[PDB]
Amino acid sequence: DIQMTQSPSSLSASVGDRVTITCRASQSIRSNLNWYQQKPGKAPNVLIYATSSLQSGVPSRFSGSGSGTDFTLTIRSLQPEDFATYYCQQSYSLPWTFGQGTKVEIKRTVAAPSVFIFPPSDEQLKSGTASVVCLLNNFYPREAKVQWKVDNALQSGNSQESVTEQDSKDSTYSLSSTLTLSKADYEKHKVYACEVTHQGLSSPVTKSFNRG
Amino acid sequence: EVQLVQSGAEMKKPGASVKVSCKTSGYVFNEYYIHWVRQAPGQGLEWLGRINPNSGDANYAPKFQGRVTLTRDTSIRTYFMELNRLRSDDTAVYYCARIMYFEYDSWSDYWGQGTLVTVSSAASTKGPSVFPLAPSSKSTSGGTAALGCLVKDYFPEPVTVSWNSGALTSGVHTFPAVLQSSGLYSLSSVVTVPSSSLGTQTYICNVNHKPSNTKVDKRVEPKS
Amino acid sequence: QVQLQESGPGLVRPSQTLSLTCTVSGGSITSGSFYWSWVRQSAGKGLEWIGRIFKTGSTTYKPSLKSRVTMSVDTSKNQFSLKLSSVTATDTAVYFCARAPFYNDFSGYSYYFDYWGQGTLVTVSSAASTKGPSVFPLAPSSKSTSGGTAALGCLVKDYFPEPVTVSWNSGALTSGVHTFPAVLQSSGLYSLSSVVTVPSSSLGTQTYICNVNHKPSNTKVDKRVEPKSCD
Amino acid sequence: GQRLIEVSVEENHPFTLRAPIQRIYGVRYTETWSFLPSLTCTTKEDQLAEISYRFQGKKEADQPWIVVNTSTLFDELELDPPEIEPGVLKVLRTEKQYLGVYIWNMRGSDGTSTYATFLVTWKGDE
Amino acid sequence: QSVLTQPPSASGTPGQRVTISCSGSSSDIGPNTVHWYRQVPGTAPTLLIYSDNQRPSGVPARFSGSRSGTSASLAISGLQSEDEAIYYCAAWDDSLNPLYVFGTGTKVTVLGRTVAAPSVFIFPPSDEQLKSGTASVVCLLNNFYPREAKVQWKVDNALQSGNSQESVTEQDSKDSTYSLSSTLTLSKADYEKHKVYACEVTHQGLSSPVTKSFNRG
Repeated sequence: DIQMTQSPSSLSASVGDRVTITCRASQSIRSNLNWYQQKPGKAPNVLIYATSSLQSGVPSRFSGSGSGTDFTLTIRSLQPEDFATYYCQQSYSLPWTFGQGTKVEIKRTVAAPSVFIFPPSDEQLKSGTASVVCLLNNFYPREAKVQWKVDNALQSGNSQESVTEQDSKDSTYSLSSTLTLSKADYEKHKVYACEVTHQGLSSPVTKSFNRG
Repeated sequence: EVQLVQSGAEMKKPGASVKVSCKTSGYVFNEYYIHWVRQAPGQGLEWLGRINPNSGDANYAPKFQGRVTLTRDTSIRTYFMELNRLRSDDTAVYYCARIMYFEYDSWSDYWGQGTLVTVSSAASTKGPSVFPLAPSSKSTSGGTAALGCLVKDYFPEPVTVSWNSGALTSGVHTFPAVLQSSGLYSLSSVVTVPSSSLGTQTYICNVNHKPSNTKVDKRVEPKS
Repeated sequence: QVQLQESGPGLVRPSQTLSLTCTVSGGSITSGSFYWSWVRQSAGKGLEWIGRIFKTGSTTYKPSLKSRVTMSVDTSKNQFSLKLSSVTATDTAVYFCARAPFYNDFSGYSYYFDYWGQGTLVTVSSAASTKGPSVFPLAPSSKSTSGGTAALGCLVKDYFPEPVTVSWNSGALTSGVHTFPAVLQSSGLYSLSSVVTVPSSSLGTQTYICNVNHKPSNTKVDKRVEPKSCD
Repeated sequence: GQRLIEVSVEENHPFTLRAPIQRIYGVRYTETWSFLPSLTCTTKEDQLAEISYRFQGKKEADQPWIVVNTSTLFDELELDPPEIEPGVLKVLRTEKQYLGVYIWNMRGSDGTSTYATFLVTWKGDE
Repeated sequence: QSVLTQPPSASGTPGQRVTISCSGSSSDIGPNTVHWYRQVPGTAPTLLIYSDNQRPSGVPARFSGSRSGTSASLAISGLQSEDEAIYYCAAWDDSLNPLYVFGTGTKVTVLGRTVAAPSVFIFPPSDEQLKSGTASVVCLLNNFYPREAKVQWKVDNALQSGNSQESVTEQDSKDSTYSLSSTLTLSKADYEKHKVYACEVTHQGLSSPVTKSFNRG
C-alpha cells in the first residue's frame, strides 16, 4: 500500500487568498493523483485528476501540480463556497489509498448572533419532558457562550449545544442550545433565559420568557 | 445524466451481514467500473473494492478481503456490496461511485448518495418524536422570526428534515444530532422567515427516518 | 448506405440457364471479411441458401445445387453473378443477393446476412409466354354516402410472368393505396386489383392515375381513373 | 482463454479470427498477435503485429488505433501479411503457410490481461 | 440439404414474452453459431440477431437470443404490433459438404388488437372490359381484423359459386388491417341477364352481414 499524507490537516484563510494543500506519497505515483472536495452532508466531488487536469464545470481557481512523491492543490481566490474537506487519492496501484483530508474554513468579518428563545411545547409538556431551545442564528467566529438561567439560577449539566457547519454563502455558524428539564421541574419555576456572549456583542444579550 | 441511487440506511447487530445496493442510470452500464468507498463517522475515506460490470470480477482491499463481497446484476443495472462479520468499527457511510478512466489515470466522476450502516447491539429502530418550536416572540416578532421542529428521540441515524415539502430552502438550519444519555439521538431544525408570512403561509417540517421507516410531517404555527 | 440490387426478373424456359447479377453501392467488394452470396425463397418453401463467393474467387455452393450452380465475381464493377443450369419449375423463387460477414470465435463459425438486397421473381415455366398487362378502370360511386369515403382503382387482368408494380399519381397517392396480391386465372395469366380510399370531397375535384410496371415484358401502362358518367 | 479455438478453413478461402470482449471507456488497450506455423513445421513466437488504442466506446465511431509493430515473416515468403484490427486477424487466401497456432493477447490500463488461442487447420485435409 | 426445425407459428397478446425455438444437429448450431432474421411480407428479410445473442444496431433490446448445444431460441419480450412477421433462424453446417442451413419459419401473430369491421364497396363492371366480352364485379373490404371474413355473391337472390376468386393483403405496416378483394368474373352472356348483383360480407366485427348491391345506375 502507498501511504498518503496530507498537509495541513486544517487551514483557516480569508476570501480572496491563495491556499495550497499538499499531498505526499510513500512511493512515486506518477501523474495518478486526484483531488476531491467533500462538502458537508454530501459525497466527495472530484476537482482535479491526472495531477493537473481540471474536471468539467469545476472552477478555474483550482489548480494541481507535482510529480512522483509530492503534489500540490492551489486555490487562487478563495470563495465562501470552497468551505469543505479536501482529499487526495492515488490512481496508480490497487488498493487505491486516500489522504487524511484538509478542512478549509473561511475567515470572515465578525458577525453578531441573532438570539431567539423557544419555550417548551404543550405537546412535549404532555410527555413529562420540557425542552427549551435557544438559537444563535448567524455568527462568526464560532466561539460563543450560552449561559442558561432558570429563575436567575446559573444552570449546568442540563444543557446540550449543537453548531452547524460554515455556510457556503455567509461563512457564518449557527448554534442550538437545548435545556432539557423534567415537566415537574419546568412547572416549578417561572423565569427562563439564555444569555449569549460573542465577539460581535459588546454587551451580553439575554433572551427570556416567563411560563411554568 | 449519470445517477447512482443506493439503498436505505440500516442498523445491524455485531456479527450480521449487510448488503447495500446501488442502481445506476444514464450511461453504458458495461463500459465503466463501479467501486465502493467508506467514510467513518468523523473520519476520512477508505477503499473497499472495485467491480467490472462485464467480467463480474472484483478487486478488494487487504483489510476487507474475505469480509466483503461485490456482486452485480446487469439486467437491473445494480451493484451489491456485502460486509460479513459486522463489528462496531464497521459503522460508516458506504458510497458507490463510477470510475472514469483516461489512459492509466482513474477517478470517481459521479458518486452515490451514501448509505449509513450502524452496527449496534440495539434491537429496534426507535422512530423520531417531532415537537413544534412555535414562532411567538410575545406577538412582537420585529424583523425576522424563527420557527422550528425538535426531533426528540430517534435511533439510529440519520433523520432528513425539510420545510414546506422542500419549497423552503433559504435560511433553513438543521443542526447536527446530539447523542443523548438515553442512547438515542436528537436534533432541531430551525428557519428564519419574514414575520409578515407568519399568519399567511403554512410551515410544515418533513422529518424522514428510514431505519425505522417513519416519516412525520408537522405544522408549526404561532401559539394562541 | 450499402445497397444491393439484382438483375431484373423474367421468364426462363425449363432446362436452360438462369443468370443473375448483383451490383453493390456504398463501398467496394474488396473490403475484408465479406462473402457476397445468393439465397432464394419460393412461396411456401421458406428460405434456401444458394451460395457464396469471395473477392479472391473462392466459392462455396449449396451441395444440392453444386452440379448446376456457378458463381463469379468482378471487383472492377463491384458485381457478383450467379448461374444456375438445368433449371426446373421448382427453381422458381425470389432470388436475393446479400452481403455476409464471417468470423471464427470461441462460439464457432459466425456467418450471417446483414445487408440484403431486394428480390426478383424468376419464373421457370413453359406454361405461358410473356404478355403486356391490360388495365381497366374500377370507377367510383357514392359508397358509404351516409357520411364516409369512396374507393377507386385499376384492374390489371392479363399478364405473364410475374411481377408487376402499381403506383398512384406517380407516387403522390400513398394513403389508402392497397395493391392486392395477384391471382392466377384459368387463362394461365395473372390478374390483380389496386384500389385507393379517397374522401368523397375529392371525387370530382381530383385526378387519379395508376401506373403499371411489368418489367418482364418491358411494359408500362398509365390509366386515368375518373368517376362514372352518372356520378 | 478457455481452450483451443479450432478453425476449419477451406482451401484458398479467407479466414477471420475474432476475439470478442467489452472494453472499458477511456482505458488504454494493447493487443498482440503471434503465429506459430506448427501445422506446416516440416518464449520465442513470431509477433505478427502489436497495436494499441484508447477506448472511446461510442459503439459507432470507428476507433482509431496505432500500429506499434509488425514482423516481416510473411514477406520473406512473398505472401501477403494478415490484416490485424482490434480483436480480429484476417487472412484473405488461406494456404499451408497460414496454418497453425495463433495467440492473441490484450493488456489494458485497468490492470487487465486476456488471452485467446486459435488452431487454424483445413477441413478434408486436417 | 438440411433444415433447422422451428415452430410453425407463435402468438401472444401485446406485452407478452414470446419464444421461438430452433432445433438442430451436431453439425449445425451444435458447433457453430445461430443467427435470427425477420421477414415482413412483401419485403426482404432483415437481420435480428447474430453470434447467438448480438443485436444489430437498430434492433431493440427486447429482442434476445440464446443457444444451448444443438438448439437455439429467440425471445420477443414486450410483444408489439410491429413484431408481427415471419422469423427465421440459420446456422452454418461445416460438414465435408458445407452449407448455410436456414429454418423452417415461425410466424408471430399479435392477438388482442382492435376488431375492426370491414368497409364494403361494390364496383360494377368496367368499360373496355365489357367490350372485351368479359364482365368483372369487384367487392372490396378495405380495413378489418381478423383476416377471417366471408363474401357471398348473391345474384337475383341466388347464391353463386365456383366463379369468384379472392385476394387478401397482408397486414398493413401502419395499422395492421387486412384488405380483401373478391372479384367475380361472370361472362357477358350471363352478366347481361340482369343488372342486379350483390356481395354480402360476414365478419366478426359486424353484428349482421353487410350487403352491397348494384342495380340500374
